[PDB]
Amino acid sequence: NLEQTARRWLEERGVTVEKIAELVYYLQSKYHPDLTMEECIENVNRVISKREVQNAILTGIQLDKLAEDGRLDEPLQSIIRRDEGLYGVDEILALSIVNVYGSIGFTNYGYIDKQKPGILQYLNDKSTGKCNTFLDDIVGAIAAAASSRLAHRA
Amino acid sequence: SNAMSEFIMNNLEQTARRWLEERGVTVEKIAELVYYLQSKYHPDLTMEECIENVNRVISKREVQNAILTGIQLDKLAEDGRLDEPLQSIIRRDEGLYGVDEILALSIVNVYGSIGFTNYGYIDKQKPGILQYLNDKSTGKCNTFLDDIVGAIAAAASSRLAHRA
Amino acid sequence: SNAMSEFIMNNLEQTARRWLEERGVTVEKIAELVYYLQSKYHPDLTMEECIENVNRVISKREVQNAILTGIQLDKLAEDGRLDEPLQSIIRRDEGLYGVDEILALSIVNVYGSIGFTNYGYIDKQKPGILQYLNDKSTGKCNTFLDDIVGAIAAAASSRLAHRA
Amino acid sequence: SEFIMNNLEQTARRWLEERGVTVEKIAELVYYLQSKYHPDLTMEECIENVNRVISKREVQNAILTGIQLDKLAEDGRLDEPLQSIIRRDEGLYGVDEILALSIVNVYGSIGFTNYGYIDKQKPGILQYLNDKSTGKCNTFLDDIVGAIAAAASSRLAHRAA
Repeated sequence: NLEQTARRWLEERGVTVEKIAELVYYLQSKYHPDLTMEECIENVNRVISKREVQNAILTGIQLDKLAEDGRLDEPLQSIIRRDEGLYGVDEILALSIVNVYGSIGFTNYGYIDKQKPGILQYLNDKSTGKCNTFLDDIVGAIAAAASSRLAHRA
Repeated sequence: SNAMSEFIMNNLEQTARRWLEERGVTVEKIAELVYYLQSKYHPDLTMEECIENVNRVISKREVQNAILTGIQLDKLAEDGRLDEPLQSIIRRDEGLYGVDEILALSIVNVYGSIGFTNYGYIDKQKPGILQYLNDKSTGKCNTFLDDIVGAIAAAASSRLAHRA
Repeated sequence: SNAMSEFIMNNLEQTARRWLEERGVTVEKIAELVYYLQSKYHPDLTMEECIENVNRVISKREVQNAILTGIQLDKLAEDGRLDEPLQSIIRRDEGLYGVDEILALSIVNVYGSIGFTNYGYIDKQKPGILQYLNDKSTGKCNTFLDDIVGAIAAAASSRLAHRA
Repeated sequence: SEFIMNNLEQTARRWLEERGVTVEKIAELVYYLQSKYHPDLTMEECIENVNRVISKREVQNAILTGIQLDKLAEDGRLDEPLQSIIRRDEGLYGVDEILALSIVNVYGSIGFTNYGYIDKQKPGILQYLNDKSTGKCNTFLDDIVGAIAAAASSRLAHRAA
């Protein structure tokens, strides 16, 4: 009942196994020019296929939505809502995701977590009124999680 | 905004302490867990000695950030305000849900890898308050809290150790 | 050589197993800990299913890397070939050194945060081989091995659970 | 117990230098990561943070271990196949990633972003350390210095509010 809920929750906000893959493609496009955008997608599918990751996305977005619609007691409400730089509970879940496939993909998550290419740029809410404080972290975390797998099979 | 940011992030300790008290946890009963872990290695160890450390860990934003988020979900899941399937999963406190363990680690790391073993150790032996927080009969949902209470105890011991 | 790299990173498993044997640890013995960790909940648990789970853990590149590294270090500290002060810190299983626990956590994480609490727990009670590995008088350094065997049993444990 | 070992900050420092890395070189990386976010951020400020980090036992522990392996590897004293795996800096071997993340966590999760970032930019000594044709093994020190910078950088943030 999880593998599923995950993707519709992911989609429900505006993220697809597609743009996610567009990211994994960026992290290893230069190193694997010989590869299909489909390849990326399946690693992404396998990342999202593991419980620990799904176990998070729910928790992650649950807070994002819960903060956006703000039923959060203060100052937690404000903290999350303002994607506070000294607040790191989000990056923690992000880490568990990236950690699923091992140490190998850490420097990765940290690069797209700063830079923020593709949809990560969007999810940093360009004032979309929405709160993507956690997903912006779990998303990129899933990407680099896939980058670490993509290499574990090639 | 920029200054409202600083004000908010520098004023979490008091609130984090209150919530703990509001869920049944006392800095002292946590310190009680610290004596349980560090006693053996420290006969001379004082209860006040521990309290100090417990207070030390709690004075950390990373830990507040943890303590707040933890007791936040613990409540919504207790007031059934959470969406499904998160609501039930968290309310049930099932062994396949790990996030309640991912948060506790971030507290434990605050003082290093050394505290890892003690953490899992009291998370199993559930001595002191942990007993009450893991009790599913009380009607209260302590999915996250009994993990962070144990983590805080661990981290305090990790810090106590770094001091000796 | 890149093809040589593939050949190497793809063939670490049995080496990892041998090194464990050379250091006195058998898959069985590790399996026995998984037993201890899960027999109270699955009385009908067969030692076979335990082994199958421990083998699956060790089949992980991650674990293999941790095993080779930690044993390599115990071996070096044992033949006093490390440089001071690392040499004493590892040979004497120094109290504030957590590099061994850091390596273990990478094994535990292989199967999630669930196996964390079990790892710290067993990494305290020190049953089965752990008792030997911790001994401290056999003239053998097992500072890293101790933790990694504990970590594997705990990851195996977590896997067994995820399945049951 | 043999918990005994007091601060190894001074020894950690020497091992770093002896491997061609100064607190100053690491500080420069801290500037490179915070200079842009802080007006008149001074080098003194960078070195402080770098020193605060390097003074933590958690970090020291990582530094001694990481460097130690790098040394044994370039001297060809490890056991095969670990010897080649470490010497060749095998990308699928992540124990060095492990030790580095170790250093990062000493100062929160804010460092994860800079660790990755300076990891790819590879400025300053990171160019020397990452070379691969100096006949020197820096499989571990590489990540370690990148991590030390990240942590100090993270520390510098917390100590700004």
